[PDB]
Amino acid sequence: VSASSRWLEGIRKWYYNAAGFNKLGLMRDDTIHENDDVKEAIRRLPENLYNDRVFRIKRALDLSMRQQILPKEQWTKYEEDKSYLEPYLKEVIRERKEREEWAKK
Amino acid sequence: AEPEHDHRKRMGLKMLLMMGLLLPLVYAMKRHKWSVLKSRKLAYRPPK
Amino acid sequence: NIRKSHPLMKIVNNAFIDLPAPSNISSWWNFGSLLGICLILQILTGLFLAMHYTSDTTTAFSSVTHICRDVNYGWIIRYMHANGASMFFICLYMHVGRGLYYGSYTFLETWNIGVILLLTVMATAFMGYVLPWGQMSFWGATVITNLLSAIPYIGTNLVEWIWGGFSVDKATLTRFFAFHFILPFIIMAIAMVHLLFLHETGSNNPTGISSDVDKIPFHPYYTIKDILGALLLILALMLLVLFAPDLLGDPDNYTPANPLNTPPHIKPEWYFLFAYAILRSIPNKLGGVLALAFSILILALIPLLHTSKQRSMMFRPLSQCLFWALVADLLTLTWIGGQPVEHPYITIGQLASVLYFLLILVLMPTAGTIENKLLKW
Amino acid sequence: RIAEVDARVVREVCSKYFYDQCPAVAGFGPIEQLPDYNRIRSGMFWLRF
Amino acid sequence: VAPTLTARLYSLLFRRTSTFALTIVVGALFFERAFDQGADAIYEHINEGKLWKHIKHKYEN
Amino acid sequence: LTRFLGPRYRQLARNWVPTASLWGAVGAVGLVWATDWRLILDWVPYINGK
Amino acid sequence: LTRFLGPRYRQLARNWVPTASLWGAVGAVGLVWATDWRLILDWVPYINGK
Ligand SMILES: CCCCCCCCCCCCCCCC(=O)OC[C@H](COP(=O)(O)OCCN)OC(=O)CCCCCCCCCCCCCCC
Ligand SMILES: CCCCCCCCCCCCCCCCCC(=O)OC[C@H](COP(=O)(O)OCCN)OC(=O)CCCCCCCCCCCCC
Ligand SMILES: CCCCCCCCCCCCCC(=O)OC[C@H](COP(=O)(O)OCC[N+](C)(C)C)OC(=O)CCCCCCCCCCCCC
Ligand code: HEM
Ligand code: HEM
Ligand SMILES: CCCCCC(=O)OC[C@H](COP(=O)([O-])OCCN)OC(=O)CCCCC
Ligand SMILES: CCCCCC(=O)OC[C@H](COP(=O)([O-])OCCN)OC(=O)CCCCC
Ligand SMILES: CCCCCC(=O)OC[C@H](COP(=O)([O-])OCCN)OC(=O)CCCCC
Ligand SMILES: CSC1=N[C@@](C)(c2ccccc2)C(=O)N1Nc1ccccc1
Ligand SMILES: [Cl-]
Repeated sequence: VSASSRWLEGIRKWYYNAAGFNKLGLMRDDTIHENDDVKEAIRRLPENLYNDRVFRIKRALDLSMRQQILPKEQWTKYEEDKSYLEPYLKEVIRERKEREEWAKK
Repeated sequence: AEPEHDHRKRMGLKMLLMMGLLLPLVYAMKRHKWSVLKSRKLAYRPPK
Repeated sequence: NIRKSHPLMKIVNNAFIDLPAPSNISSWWNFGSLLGICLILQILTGLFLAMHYTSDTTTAFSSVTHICRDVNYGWIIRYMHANGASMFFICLYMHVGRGLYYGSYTFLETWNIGVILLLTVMATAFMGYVLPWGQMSFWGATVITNLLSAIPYIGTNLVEWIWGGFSVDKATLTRFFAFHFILPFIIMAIAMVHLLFLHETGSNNPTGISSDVDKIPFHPYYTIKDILGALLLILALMLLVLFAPDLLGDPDNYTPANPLNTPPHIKPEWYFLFAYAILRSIPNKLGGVLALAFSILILALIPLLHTSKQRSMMFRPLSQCLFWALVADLLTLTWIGGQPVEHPYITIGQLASVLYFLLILVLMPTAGTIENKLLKW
Repeated sequence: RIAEVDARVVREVCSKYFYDQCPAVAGFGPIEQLPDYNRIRSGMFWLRF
Repeated sequence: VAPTLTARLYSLLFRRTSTFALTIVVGALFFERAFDQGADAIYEHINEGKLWKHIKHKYEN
Repeated sequence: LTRFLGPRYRQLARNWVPTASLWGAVGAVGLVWATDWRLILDWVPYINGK
Repeated sequence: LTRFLGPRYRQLARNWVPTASLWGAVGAVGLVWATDWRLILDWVPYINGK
């Protein structure tokens, strides 16, 4: 909407490229630490996203073993990073918080 | 104070020479076995 | 197939052969087995020293001399045992640093007993360094045991009860030798429980992401890498044994213990200097002791301070910098600990001492919260 | 050509083609438990022999 | 098309594990003599006339 | 007890005989080399010395 | 973290309170008895002696 919230994105694009998981062809949600909430969200993914997530992670563990990265052409662009897991994950948390609010009635 | 001085250096020489042999040979055995993995190629072929 | 059904070889199989392991664990994962090797070396060199060592003040100094001069190849056994202990502490500190950088502490059970494995090794090497009964052995033993006198009410009773007298003397050297003999076997037992809890989950890896999609068998891939690593461990040890045996040892320990005067400046072995610095950074008795205990027991509450939605620091630049400021800060405290309580080393020792606890307790927890918000989650 | 074959013949012929030779492997399906190629390759000889 | 030395070593020594192990133990035996022989020869050529092996001839009687 | 004496078991014996006699050469040579048994090592030409 | 503050959790606290204060009496009395803590054991009448 403005120029101030636009360099805010510029420093988030900066941190994104510095974090460097896009150099392994990975997306932000591929790097989330699996807890009980996350393991449930992954369980709920449709077959296409689950299989894609499996291969991207497998491709990255392969690269990490060789201490290599993908060509710059194949890095995950900050603009094209689909937060595919947070919708499922946010509903998992929402359900858990409901149980927790009932548990103290 | 150190009567073992001369003998330890003679051993030290033998230790360096054996290491100069064994380190690259053991390194070569590691690379030999691991080469199956280091040159493996992956492909993803999902149904469409 | 008998390898999978014999009740004895079953447990070996599921731990060293067919155990699934990640395909991408780096050299920082080699230090687990090097700790085991270090332990085995300290058992064997230790055992063969105990066949010629005597445990009483009159001839304790002389029996070690007797080994380095008269028994066949005992001088090499003795420096292996002395430098093996220092290699043990190198591997310990890499092992822990690996766990912090890559987030392996989330294995609570494995991690929390790992802390116990750290304390017992320190207690071992402490009671090992007393046995030759040199000057550093005696007064280093005096400073440490008096830490318990700081406990209110029951302090002095525990010290004199540990001592078996009114100061470290014949009665302490005998029991310390008994403790130094038996503790490395307790360590091996707890190291087995270390692995038992570990195998419950398997190894972490440089990325912090589950490696279930891409595992390889431990054999032949990590059996050979652990061999190669061990061969570099022998190299490190033998360079110290055969070309620089007294580099880490202090000269003062080559004069028999004298209970009447101290050296003008005492310094622990390198692997305890960072913690000695924290102790001296406080002009209070009980304060210095508590700051020393929390210096190591801080590890037990690292898992409670994890704020990042990611596990490893591989994708967290802001945590990387704070991690290396801790290594430098710890390297600073090591330097102060080796220097006399004098200006400006005193004030430096206090600033580096706050920076230690400030990083772990404040800067690194909040640094993970920032980078979560930079990544919009 | 068959009656010539005895036990000595199969041992000589089999060792010529099987013993300590690099195999080709092909897998399809739920093959997570398919042994790694180095393990397969080590199954092509016996340390007792 | 005579097989190189590495191929003739495999066919004769290495294919069988037993012969592969026999030549390791024999290889150790002959390697030990020539290694300690040659190694000691270097250690003293560096330190020529510095230790007792060299000045033993002065104080014979 | 006497399951293992018949045509096939004497064939297995004669198949593994060349191998076991070689592992006896590994052990025997390995015992000489490890213990520095001088009674044997004098007739072999090159190692004679020291 | 704050899952455990609400109507039901304060009821559980008040249910197990009488028990925990008794296990503190076991431990405290057990600590006095094992270590022979004389500062406490003087006011209790009968054990006074030796
Ligand atoms: C009951 C048995 C218990 C044994 C327990 C052992 C504990 C493990 C310690 C490992 C120390 C490494 C070698 C130091 C000795 C020395 O330096 O060797 C000195 C001798 C020279 O000696 P010399 O010239 O005096 O005589 C000469 C008479 N001919 O040659 C060497 O340089 C050999 C060392 C080469 C480099 C080391 C490579 C390590 C390989 C792994 C082997 C480990 C086997 C473990 C077996 C249990
Ligand atoms: C409590 C005891 C105090 C005693 C004082 C001891 C004195 C300290 C002396 C300092 C020696 C330092 C050793 C050299 C380290 C070099 C590391 C480096 O070269 O690479 C950085 C590496 C980054 O690599 P990534 O894993 O992110 O991804 C790789 C993509 N190709 O990232 C990593 O590799 C980092 C892994 C962890 C390193 C371990 C070192 C820390 C040692 C003490 C930690 C104690 C904390 C309580
Ligand atoms: C009473 C006195 C008795 C004395 C007896 C003396 C006997 C000496 C040993 C001889 C035994 C040889 C057996 C043998 O080589 O097989 C073991 C494996 C097989 O190697 P590999 O190349 O996999 O397969 C060979 C297949 N073949 C035979 C058909 C060509 O070979 C290897 O893979 C071994 C290579 C690695 C060795 C290092 C292991 C030691 C532990 C780590 C050391 C450093 C830190 C402690
Ligand atoms: C005598 C002491 C110890 C021994 C023998 C030992 C051995 C091992 C071994 C063999 C592994 C698995 C292989 C590896 O990751 O290298 C391991 C993993 C681990 N250890 Fe230790 N260790 C010891 C002390 C410690 C200490 C002091 C800590 C932490 C304060 C610790 C925490 C851990 C953790 C968290 C792991 C899991 C690492 C991972 O899989 O990513 N251990 N240890
Ligand atoms: C993790 C295990 C061990 C560590 C870190 C360790 C460490 C040490 C250290 C640092 C010393 C001082 C050496 C010196 O200043 O000269 C020492 C001495 C000694 N250790 Fe150990 N030790 C271990 C296990 C053992 C075991 C299992 C035994 C016996 C069964 C043993 C027997 C001795 C003896 C007799 C001495 C006195 C001789 C000497 O000073 O060299 N050690 N130990
Ligand atoms: C005294 C001799 C002991 C022999 C040990 C042995 O050979 O173990 C198996 C492997 C090689 O055999 P393989 O894995 O090819 O399997 C062959 C299947 N036919 O070797 C190693 O890599 C193990 C390392 C042991 C270190 C302690
Ligand atoms: C079972 C452990 C064997 C321990 C033997 C020992 O310590 O070494 C002594 C002899 C030395 O050979 P020799 O020619 O001097 O002969 C000296 C004669 N006394 O070596 C031998 O003779 C090896 C014999 C092995 C048989 C099992
Ligand atoms: C944790 C191990 C405790 C070891 C205490 C000990 O050895 O006994 C000493 C005193 C004796 O009581 P006191 O009235 O003589 O008093 C003497 C005062 N110095 O007993 C106590 O005071 C018990 C205190 C326990 C607190 C944890
Ligand atoms: C018992 S003398 C001693 N034991 C060591 C090896 C040790 C102490 C504590 C924990 C583990 C190992 C050490 O550094 N010192 N020296 C020393 C010098 C001054 C003050 C304290 C110790
Ligand atoms: Cl001494």
